[PDB]
Order: sequence, then C-alpha cells, then structure tokens
Amino acid sequence: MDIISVALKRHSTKAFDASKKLTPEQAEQIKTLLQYSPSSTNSQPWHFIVASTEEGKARVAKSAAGNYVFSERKMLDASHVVVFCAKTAMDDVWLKLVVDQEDADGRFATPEAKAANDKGRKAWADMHRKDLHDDAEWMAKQVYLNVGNFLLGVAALGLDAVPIEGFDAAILDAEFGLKEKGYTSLVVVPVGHHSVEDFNATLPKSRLPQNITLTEV
Amino acid sequence: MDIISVALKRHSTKAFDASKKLTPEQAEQIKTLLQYSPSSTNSQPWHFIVASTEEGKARVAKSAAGNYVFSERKMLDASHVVVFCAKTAMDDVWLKLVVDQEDADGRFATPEAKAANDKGRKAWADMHRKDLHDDAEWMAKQVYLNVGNFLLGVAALGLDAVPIEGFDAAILDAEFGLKEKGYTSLVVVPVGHHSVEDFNATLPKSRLPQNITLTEV
Ligand SMILES: Cc1cc2nc3c(=O)[nH]c(=O)nc-3n(C[C@H](O)[C@H](O)[C@H](O)COP(=O)(O)O)c2cc1C
Ligand SMILES: Cc1cc2nc3c(=O)[nH]c(=O)nc-3n(C[C@H](O)[C@H](O)[C@H](O)COP(=O)(O)O)c2cc1C
Repeated sequence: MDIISVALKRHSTKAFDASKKLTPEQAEQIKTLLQYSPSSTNSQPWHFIVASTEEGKARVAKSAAGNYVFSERKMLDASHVVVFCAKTAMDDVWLKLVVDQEDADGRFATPEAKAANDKGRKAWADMHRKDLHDDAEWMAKQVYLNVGNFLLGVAALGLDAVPIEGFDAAILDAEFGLKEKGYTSLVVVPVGHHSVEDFNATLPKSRLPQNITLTEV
Repeated sequence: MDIISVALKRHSTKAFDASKKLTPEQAEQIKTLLQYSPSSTNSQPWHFIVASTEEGKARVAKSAAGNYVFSERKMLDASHVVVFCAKTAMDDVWLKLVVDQEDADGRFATPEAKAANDKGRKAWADMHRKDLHDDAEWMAKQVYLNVGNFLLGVAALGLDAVPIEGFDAAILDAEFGLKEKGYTSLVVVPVGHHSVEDFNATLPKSRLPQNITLTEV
C-alpha cells in the first residue's frame, strides 16, 4: 500500500476477535519486525516475549489486575501478545555479543574497523552508565522506538494491534522471571483482528494540528 | 508482505547527497508521519523542528559542531532535518488541549464521555508527575516511539534517513530556546538521499539472533 495511508488508517483496537488468529507466516513476520528495529549503536538492549498459546496469554494477562482490568481481555482475546522488555543494565558481555555478531555478519573488513566500532559503542555506553547514570532509561527509550516501528509494521501487514502501558510491570516481570535475567517489561502489544465491539475502529482519528506541534525553519 | 522487505532493506544513511532534495509532497508526507504517531493517552507530548533551508539546517548543525563532526556533516548535506523534542513537564493546559481536540474531532458522543476520557488521562498523568516523578522520562519515551514510527515510514516512502543521538542537546535547546518554551531535544533525524560515500548502504544488516532476544510461550 502507501505507507501514509497505513499511518492514517491504523488504530488502537479496544476489542479483539478471539476467533481470528495470525497465519503462520504472519507470526514469523511480526518477529522479524521485532528483531530488525534500529537502536542506538545497534545496542539492541531488549528482549521480547511472544505469547500465542492460551496459557501463555493467560500468564501475561495476570499483569492486568486491579486498576488495569480494562486491558485484560485485550491480552486474552488477541491472537498474539508481545511483551517489550528493556535490559536493566548495560553490561560488557552484551556489548561483546553485539560487536561479535556484526563481525560475523561481515560488517568489518579489518580487525581495526571492528576495534573502532566496539570502542565507540563502549564510549556511549560508559557515558550513560558511568557519567549520566541513565543507561536504564536510555535503553528503555530504544525499546519504545522498537514499539513505534512495530506498530506501523503490523498495521502495514493488515493486522490489528494496541500498545498497552496499563499493566503491572512488577507482576509481569515476576511471572516470567525477568529481573533475574536482567530485563524489565515496558509495553504490552496484543496483535490480531478487531471485533465489532471495537469502538475505536469506527471513531475519527484525533491529533493536534501542526501549527501547534511543528515548527518549520 | 511489502513492509518486511522495507524493514530488511532500510539502513542508517552515513552520507547524504547534498544535491538531492525532497519533493514538496514528500515534505508534506514527512510531517504527516510526525503528526499521526500514537502516544500514551494520545498525550502527544512533543514538538518537531523541521529544517529545510540551509540557514535552518545550519542552526541545527550547531549542536554537532566540534565534538560530533560526522553528525554535523549529515545534518548539513541532508534535504530535511527533523528535530524530535519532548515536553519537559506534563501540565494541565496540555491535557485540556488534547481532550478539547478529541472533542473537536467528534470522538465523544456525550459530555460524560469527554469527562471520563479527561479524568482517565489526568489519572495516568498524575501517576507519573506526582507519584512516580517520571513524567519527563515518560514523555520522552513517547517521542522515541514517534521516531521508530517515523524511520519505518520514511523508508517505506523510499527515502534515506538516519536517527542521531550524537549531538549536544544543550546547544540545540539554546539555539531554538526550547527550555523556555517547555521542550528539550532528544533525537535528530536527517532525511534525504544517500551519496556514494554512504558505505552502510552496501553493508549487510546485523541483528542478534532470535534465540537470544525472543521467548515464545
Ligand atoms: C505507550 C503507549 C501505551 C498505551 N497504552 C494503552 C493502554 O494501556 N490502554 C489502551 O486502551 N490504549 C493504550 N494506548 C493506545 C492509545 O490510547 C492510542 O495510541 C491513542 O489514543 C491514539 O489513538 P490511535 O492509536 O488509535 O491512533 C497506548 C499507546 C501508547 C503509545
Ligand atoms: C536512537 C538512535 C540514535 C542513533 N544515533 C546515531 C548517530 O548519532 N550516528 C550514527 O551514525 N548512527 C546513529 N544511529 C543509527 C544506528 O547506528 C543504527 O540504527 C544501527 O547501527 C542499526 O543499523 P541500521 O539502522 O542501518 O539498521 C542511531 C540510531 C538510533 C536508534
């Protein structure tokens, strides 16, 4: 299609049709979107939990307790549910893992280029984790970037979705043991196909006018 | 479908052709992407600076002069340069603006619906600004989401781009007086067409394997 049409037509679904599942290919395609998102210094400071089974989605849905009950059925009724997670701290093993992967994929012709790349990444990494002490926040920003890429991507696939911040991160982290693995949950994105109960599918889209939000120079 | 090819083929441009400019329509399409990105509670906590003139781009490139000379080159050679900014504090004036805009767009059927929507947004707002004291970080995350949406969008438009954290936001804020207007710069994204010196255009893309970053349940 035309990507502008996608952006103007996509929406946050508030009700999914539990009967409509992702095709096997679509399930793979959304995982490709998660993987190939850009990130600062290609740090890829993230982990994804993709729930497709009834039990899997139920476990994620435990995070929608208390004041977050309105998002529970969205997690349950959707075909697939993606939990976007950020690393809790930027460690050297991860930095080594990323540059070795780039080396393996053939982005360096000389060991000097590889050394240059690695040391440049460590500079920014250290700037955040030793100078500004905001590496946790800095990595979370990269994940939200991934989310933005993902929402546009699935919409272009003709898939319905909704990003969710309305959940208990503490419960969700505990359910999948994320703290001990070095991650924390940030956004939950159910994906599938909306039902007729989705009031947001027929409502007009609303954004602030550009004269307020945008300045041209 | 199509979008996956876009996700696999896009790349961060390392060198722009200073002779290739966006068409007037492409200029409009870029601003459409900025405007219609989703955000938590549709809070839209952002401002955009789109530099299309050489004087405008030079003002932006000031943030990269000296300690970010390679970033500075990309800002100067690219056709359009978008500066993503976040609100420094979520205030009641903005919350009112958002809900009045949604009202003006006919999203509410009853005055009660507007009051409910309004109370819901202020609840999450208060949670961040008063309980968690992280409304600045919360709003910054939404802007990064907008960037993620933007990069995929412009790639699908067949345009080259690169997200840039390598700049001095202090200098950039001072140049446009963002602080006093209630904003701060986060990410700069030059947009245009790459040149022959863009080595990254013919390098293989590198990402961590899914058996490291992704868990299926
Ligand atoms: C970070 C983020 C978190 C969100 N969390 C929720 C949520 O918890 N519940 C919900 O119904 N919608 C949630 N949304 C969807 C927003 O309400 C929606 O993006 C906004 O109203 C704009 O409407 P649109 O996405 O249909 O264009 C979230 C969106 C974002 C970007
Ligand atoms: C938040 C952010 C900031 C970035 N800043 C820079 C930058 O300052 N200079 C640069 O050359 N690339 C920058 N990049 C591009 C990354 O290097 C690039 O996205 C990553 O290496 C993956 O490569 P790809 O975008 O070509 O797929 C940035 C990317 C992101 C997401």
